[PDB]
Amino acid sequence: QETQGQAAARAAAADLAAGQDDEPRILEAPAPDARRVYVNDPAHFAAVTQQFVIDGEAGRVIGMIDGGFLPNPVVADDGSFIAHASTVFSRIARGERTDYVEVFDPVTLLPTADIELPDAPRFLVGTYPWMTSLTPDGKTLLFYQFSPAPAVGVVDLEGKAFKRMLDVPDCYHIFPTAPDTFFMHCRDGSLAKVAFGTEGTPEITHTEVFHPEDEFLINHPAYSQKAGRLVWPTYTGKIHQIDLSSGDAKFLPAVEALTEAERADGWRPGGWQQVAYHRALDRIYLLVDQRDEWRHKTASRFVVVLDAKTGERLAKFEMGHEIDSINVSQDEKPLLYALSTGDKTLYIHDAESGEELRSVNQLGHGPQVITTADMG
Amino acid sequence: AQETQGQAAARAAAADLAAGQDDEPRILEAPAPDARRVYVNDPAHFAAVTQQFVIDGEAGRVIGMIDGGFLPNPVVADDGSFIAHASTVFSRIARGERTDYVEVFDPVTLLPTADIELPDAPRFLVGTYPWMTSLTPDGKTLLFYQFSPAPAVGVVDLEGKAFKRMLDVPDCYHIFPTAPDTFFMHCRDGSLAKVAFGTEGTPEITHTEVFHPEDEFLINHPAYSQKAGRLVWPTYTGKIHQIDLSSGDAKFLPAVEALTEAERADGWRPGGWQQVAYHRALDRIYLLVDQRDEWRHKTASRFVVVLDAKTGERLAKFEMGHEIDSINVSQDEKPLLYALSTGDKTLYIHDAESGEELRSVNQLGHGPQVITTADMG
Amino acid sequence: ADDALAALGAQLFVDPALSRNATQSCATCHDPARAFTDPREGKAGLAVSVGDDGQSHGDRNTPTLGYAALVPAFHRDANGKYKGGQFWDGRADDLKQQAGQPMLNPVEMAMPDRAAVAARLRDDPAYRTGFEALFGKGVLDDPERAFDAAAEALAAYQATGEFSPFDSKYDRVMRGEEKFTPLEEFGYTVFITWNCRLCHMQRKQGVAERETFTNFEYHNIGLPVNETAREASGLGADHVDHGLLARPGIEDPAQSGRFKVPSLRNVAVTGPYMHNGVFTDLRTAILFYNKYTSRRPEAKINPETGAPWGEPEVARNLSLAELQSGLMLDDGRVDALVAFLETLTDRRYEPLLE
Amino acid sequence: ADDALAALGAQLFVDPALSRNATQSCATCHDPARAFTDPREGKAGLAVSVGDDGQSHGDRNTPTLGYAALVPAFHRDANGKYKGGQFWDGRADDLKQQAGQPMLNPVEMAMPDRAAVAARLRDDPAYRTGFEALFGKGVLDDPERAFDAAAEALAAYQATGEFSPFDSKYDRVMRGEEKFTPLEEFGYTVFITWNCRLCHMQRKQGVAERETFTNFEYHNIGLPVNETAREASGLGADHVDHGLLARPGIEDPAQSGRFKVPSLRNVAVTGPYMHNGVFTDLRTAILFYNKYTSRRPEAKINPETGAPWGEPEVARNLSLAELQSGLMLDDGRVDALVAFLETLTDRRYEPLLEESR
Amino acid sequence: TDPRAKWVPQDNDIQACDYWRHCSIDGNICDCSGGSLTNCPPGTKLATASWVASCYNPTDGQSYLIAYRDCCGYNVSGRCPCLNTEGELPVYRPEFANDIIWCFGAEDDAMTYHCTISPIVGKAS
Amino acid sequence: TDPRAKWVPQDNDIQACDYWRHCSIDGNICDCSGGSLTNCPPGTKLATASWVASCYNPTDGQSYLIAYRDCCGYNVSGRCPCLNTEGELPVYRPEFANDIIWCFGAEDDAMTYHCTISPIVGKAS
Ligand code: HEC
Ligand code: HEC
Ligand code: HEC
Ligand code: HEC
Ligand SMILES: [Ca+2]
Ligand SMILES: [Ca+2]
Ligand code: NA
Ligand code: NA
Repeated sequence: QETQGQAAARAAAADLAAGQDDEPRILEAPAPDARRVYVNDPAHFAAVTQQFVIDGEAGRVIGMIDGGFLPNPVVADDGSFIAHASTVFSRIARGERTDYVEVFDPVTLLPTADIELPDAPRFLVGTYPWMTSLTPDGKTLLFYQFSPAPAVGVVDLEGKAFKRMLDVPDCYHIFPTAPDTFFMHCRDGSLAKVAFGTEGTPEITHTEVFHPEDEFLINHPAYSQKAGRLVWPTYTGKIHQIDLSSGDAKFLPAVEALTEAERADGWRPGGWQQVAYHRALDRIYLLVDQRDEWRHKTASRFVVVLDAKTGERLAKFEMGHEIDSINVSQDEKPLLYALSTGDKTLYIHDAESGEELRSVNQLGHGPQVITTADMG
Repeated sequence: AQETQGQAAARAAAADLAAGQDDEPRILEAPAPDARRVYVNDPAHFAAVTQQFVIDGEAGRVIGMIDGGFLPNPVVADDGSFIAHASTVFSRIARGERTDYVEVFDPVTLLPTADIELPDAPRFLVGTYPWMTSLTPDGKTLLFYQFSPAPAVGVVDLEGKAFKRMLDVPDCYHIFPTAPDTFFMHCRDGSLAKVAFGTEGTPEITHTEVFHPEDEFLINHPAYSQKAGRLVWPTYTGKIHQIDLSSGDAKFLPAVEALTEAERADGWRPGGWQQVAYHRALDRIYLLVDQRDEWRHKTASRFVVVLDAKTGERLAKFEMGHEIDSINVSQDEKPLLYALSTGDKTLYIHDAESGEELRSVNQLGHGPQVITTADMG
Repeated sequence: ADDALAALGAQLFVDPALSRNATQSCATCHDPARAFTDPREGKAGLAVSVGDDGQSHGDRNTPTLGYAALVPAFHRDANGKYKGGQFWDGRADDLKQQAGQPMLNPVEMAMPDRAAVAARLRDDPAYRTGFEALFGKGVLDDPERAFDAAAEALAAYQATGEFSPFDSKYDRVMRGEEKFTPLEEFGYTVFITWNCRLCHMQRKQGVAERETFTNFEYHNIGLPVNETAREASGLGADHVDHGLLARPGIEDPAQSGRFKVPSLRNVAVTGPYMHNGVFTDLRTAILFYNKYTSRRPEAKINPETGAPWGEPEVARNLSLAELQSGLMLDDGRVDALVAFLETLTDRRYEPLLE
Repeated sequence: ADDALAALGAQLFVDPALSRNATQSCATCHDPARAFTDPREGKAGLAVSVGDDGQSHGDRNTPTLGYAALVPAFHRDANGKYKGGQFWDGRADDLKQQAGQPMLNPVEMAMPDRAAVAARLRDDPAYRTGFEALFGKGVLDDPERAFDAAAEALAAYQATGEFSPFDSKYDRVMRGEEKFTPLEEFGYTVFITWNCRLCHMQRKQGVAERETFTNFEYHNIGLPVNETAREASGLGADHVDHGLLARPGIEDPAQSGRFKVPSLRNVAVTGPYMHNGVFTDLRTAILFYNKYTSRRPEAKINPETGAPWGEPEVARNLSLAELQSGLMLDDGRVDALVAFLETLTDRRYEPLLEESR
Repeated sequence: TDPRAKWVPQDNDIQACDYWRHCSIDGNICDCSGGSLTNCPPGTKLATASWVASCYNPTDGQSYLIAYRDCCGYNVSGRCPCLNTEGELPVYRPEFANDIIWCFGAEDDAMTYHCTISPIVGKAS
Repeated sequence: TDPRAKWVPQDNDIQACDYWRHCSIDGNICDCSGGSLTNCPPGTKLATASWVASCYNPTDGQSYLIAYRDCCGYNVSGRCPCLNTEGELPVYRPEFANDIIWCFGAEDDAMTYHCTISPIVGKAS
């Protein structure tokens, strides 16, 4: 029953009573572990923003990181560093723009690298976790550039230098598969494989077109780098699962998140990170509610969970809150994190049952993106 | 009753569509600054970035905004010609290299017309006190307080757009300019210090007599009318010190009590942020008061007492009907009483005469605290 | 009346007796079967047209007369942008003031003077009758009146439904009669969200009643000289075409190098393109806009030549705020735009597309 | 026994028979009438003391023995900070290890060895009786036992309330038996809010039961050489007092130039200050701290000489993180601190305050 | 006030998230920070790029192309925030996608988002 | 919850604005952003300056001197904001004034305000 503030009051009262001395100092965050969760607050397009580091187990804020305009957070699956691509301006929201990558020690949260990105090349967009991405080797960071044309930037986190821009066709999102390759999704409905040498036009391969012109795939597909599973919902809950381990795209059978019936009574996915994917459990979680066709960014009060292999509904949770974003710890017995932009609160749920265990409120201004490491 | 501004716009857009009326999408200019423009600064409870809202108080309309850095000090030239602020930014949001600077802005296009670096990060970072950064009366100099390593005042030339010099001062606080080269400060010992400064040389520092006991506490947001040279300084108890600086030296005016002793006996005290406003033309004092314990002096208040600054006579006691932290008045005839609630992030705009709420402007940032009006007339 | 007037105009427009040698009429250069442009091969391809005399070539490409009647009379608007008028440099005020100039131009129809024009009108008993009924008895015996009245008939003729039929597929789609192909629609969406609509739409906002895909303004889009056309013009390699600044009474140096935003109606069939016919294909003309946005090496190379576009004929007053949109048109979008532009072809020229 | 051992120490403490020439006792340099410090004038003023030979000067100022019994034995804590011990460089572990040293130090009391000390103790029948009752028969016959017994008697004596009475005004005020003047109360507030408290308060947080205004740590505050004392000591122009690094067993070059934080108790009456007695006046010791914070030129000038403080004897390992507080003490705050530091004077030395004042 | 319900366009108040032209607006209505329906506030820079949407005008039953344009180079206004997504397509159909900061072509390379205007560029289709 | 009522200290929850040691805190309680009652969160820099107050501890009947210290170099946490002013004096008695950002002495020249700690430094007289 005892809250963290209450236990803290008692330990403090006891140190006083016992005359215990202690040095006021800078704490180290607890080592990164499976239950650590990161909430990025893009702050409704504010020029500066915050990332909260949260111990999902205690539901405690264990640290914070400041970012610039619409920063792209990345979290190394192995827990050895976090980074973000961020954007600042010499006068708040105006003047010279600096895009840069910063890499942080995940216990002291000190920046360990600060890497300028030439020619202001970040794509400035509501936060899509897969617009900037770590290579499996953690040595490279790839970021998408929209203007003047789709392109992908290569950042060497090891030599701490920007390398170059890759010229790509008309495509979007970045899913690294290897130290020199990543997939993107194209306008003609294929995925493009991009293999980049050290130099030259990367070599670019298109898959087959895998969805009609009038089929719409969401901005926030779940991608599990370690499983190589690209999980991609459409507006209707049709989920394209793409296996990307093997270095080429095997298209997995397409699946439906809602029942053909349910979509008749207006059940649709909606929110921000509408989908979570648990690697070892091989499960999809999807934020859903009853909504008009064109309310696809609104909060959802329900989550459905379905086997990634069969597509069978494994659960339906009434979340008890307006949830915009979901994610899950990738440990065994995962937490299902359910971020409400409106309440600014991370509701931390048991992913198996859907019981609300705890929550951390006061998470910025309009928190949107939940990131977790995949440590196992 | 009556048509909101968003309703009036819908109606006029519809009429232009219907009549095939063309118009070029462009950058608006703000309406010319006037007596009813009001600026509300939002220190955003110490956030590294902050906003000021430029408001037409007559219409209750946001007509502009200006971005700032960490706990900027806004100033508004009384004649409407410009606004400016001293501001602090850092190269990586709230860390790395600190740059303090002053920006001057055109008050119609809101564009910066000057960006003046302050060397050695010399700003006092404190919850916004209007009189910790101050324009001289001619608008050519900006003076900013520094606390660390010691009390000092930085002088910034807005006309040549350059930082000039730090002045060493005694253990004193706030900057009430009274002349292109003079200002007053309030000292720990209970006096005021007059600081006269040249381009170079030891400033000429003179102390008045101690005007309050060590046990009477003068609040951090005295009202100061530069044009009247009136410094209106409440204490914790609602006792109001008035100092007339208009002869360029300090004359101590008789103390008035904002609250009666029955009220004081029953726990009425001032409280809030900008507790006190002073209407120059009416020579009236407005004080946010409420029943409160003595150490709750930064909490919002729900009442404004209006008292005649000469006699101390109470003229009204308004029930503001909201949780108000800061007040200020327009300086024209028939003034507006601006009632800013940090909690509500809303500027309530009242008729200063009847106290009636007239309209409001909401969604003013995260923790708006400071209201500034130009005294134009 | 206005009918009869236009019918007299129609007579004159195909009459070669208004040229020095009677070898050439308005319709020779503005051939009705080519959307009122010149199909004739000259020394510089179809970049420029040849006069009556057989060897005189112009320095500008012959524009279509379709939809020319929707252009307002030349004027500076309150934001200080010049708008409207006729010729690529706006030097004529309106169609009426324009009509006469080819008759008298020595490099075009080359009549010595108004009275020689008048004499030719007398030669035709049909004109005495046609003119006299509209402008009164003796109209043809007076060179001034004859010439102005001929210009008036021509202007009336060009203002008829026949020049501006609004029956392109674009028009039909906006009337709900037909739909665009997915590609045409993509191209329309691209046209109206990218920088093209900042110049090639009548209005800044709201719906135009008779859109002609031009705002009638003047812009220097930084085009290079046309090599052969300039040679063929005999205007010399020292010559600079200053566009709008050449309009008498335009003295403002900012207008140097600016040309009227052409109407894009029929654009598919009136190649070659630009004021000087420098680009033969529509695609090429579209691609020219990427030299301002694209970082890629191809941006810089005219694909018709395989070489640098060339320095602007006039290096200043480039419309950079507009041309530098920050976004590059990919292959697909350039496709989409071609598709969209072809929908601006009038019905009777729909057979000219291949 | 607990009383008798201190009682024996009391006698040894005042007995000049423990010095070569019999001129000098502990009390000579640790004068009880001067808060256990040396009022005597030497070639370096009061900065350093003169040994039994009447010629030799030490290189460090003689510190108070008041409250020295509250210092913990010398140790390294878990954060790698050395704490406690005796002498300015912590080279003695505790009072008992310290006590025999002045005795054998040719610069101080200068007995040639343990055997000469024992022989002295022997000649006095009271010692033979006093020592024997506490340490056993024949104790005075065994130089090692006699010398260690003497050190222990002396250590026990310095632990009596006579040395740490806690009856300063400050103590009286913390007991609620009186109040600080306004100046004192402001001094106190400054002391606890400014950087002083990061070194001169027993604890990092919480309340100490017998505060002696030192954390017992070792800091190099960047003091210059005391030229006259260093001349008097004869140690050489090239000599560096490495402070804690001189303790045998300390090798870490980061400890060079660090000295034990002294208790501020009786600071008012035990001038001159610092380990080499470089500053005569209390206020000068306080002002010295402004050299890290103030930008005014005056902050760099020792007010007692009118010259720069001088380059640090040891320019490395300065406690810059604590010293560079970003805030300068104005004169009001320095006056307040003097007044506060004077409340730290034991009752019996309160009369000495007038002359310092 | 039910966020998942059909969006109900009104032609009566532009500062409301249900004003008909805001049908695919993302961010803040410029009219609330000193712009107007189709003009930027002072100090900001008007982008030339846009996302478009066909928006249904209740008042005449006609459907208009709204090409949204961003006023850039200020921190987000914080006033009258709105996010509607009528016709809104995902990012690979950028012409209709509204998460993008459509600040391209803004003067001074301004790319920070302040608010969005809602001008009509044509009739739909 | 009546903001104007006399503040009533509790000694049972340090995250609440009535916790007894927070009697003159201004800002955010560092325990809410990854620090603790008397330690700063990772990444921030502990100041050496402080303002003080004498705070009554209802557990022991004693008043203690609480020398507040800021954790600096981060934007304001935004969690557990609190403003109490027991004994709080105006800026001219800066020892006791709590609008000042007390980040002096923080490493790396950190002066931005993230949150405040409430260590005891003595008993009150
Ligand atoms: C080839 C020798 C031509 C003959 C014979 C006629 N026209 Fe022409 N036309 C020609 C050129 C090369 C140009 C543009 C030259 C320039 O200085 O820009 C034109 C232009 C017009 C226009 C303006 C159209 C517009 O700006 O979009 C009009 C209305 C026009 N011409 C009409 C016209 C008439 C009525 C003629 C018979 C008298 C006539 N032209 C002859 C090429 C030639
Ligand atoms: C104003 C800055 C413009 C923008 C943006 C675009 N166009 Fe344009 N166009 C413009 C002018 C002034 C001219 C004539 C230039 C000259 O000196 O000759 C043009 C010309 C064209 C043409 C040729 C039409 C013809 O030759 O009859 C085409 C096909 C064309 N423009 C298309 C086009 C497209 C697709 C644009 C968006 C990518 C575009 N233009 C932008 C003025 C401006
Ligand atoms: C002058 C010749 C002295 C006589 C005789 C004695 N002491 Fe002393 N004392 C002296 C100096 C110069 C110093 C500092 C030397 C250094 O290297 O730091 C000391 C120090 C002590 C201490 C340590 C106190 C502290 O570190 O704070 C103690 C406990 C001490 N002295 C005790 C002591 C006793 C018991 C003596 C007679 C046996 C004695 N001192 C003689 C100067 C002189
Ligand atoms: C650790 C970095 C310290 C800080 C901060 C302050 N003091 Fe200090 N003090 C310190 C040491 C290590 C020493 C001895 C230095 C040496 O090598 O001799 C001192 C000494 C004093 C003294 C002299 C005491 C005596 O000689 O017996 C005084 C009067 C003193 N210190 C006061 C003082 C005050 C008032 C401070 C805040 C302004 C302060 N010190 C800070 C270690 C440190
Ligand atoms: Ca042509
Ligand atoms: Ca001494
Ligand atoms: Na000396
Ligand atoms: Na050693």
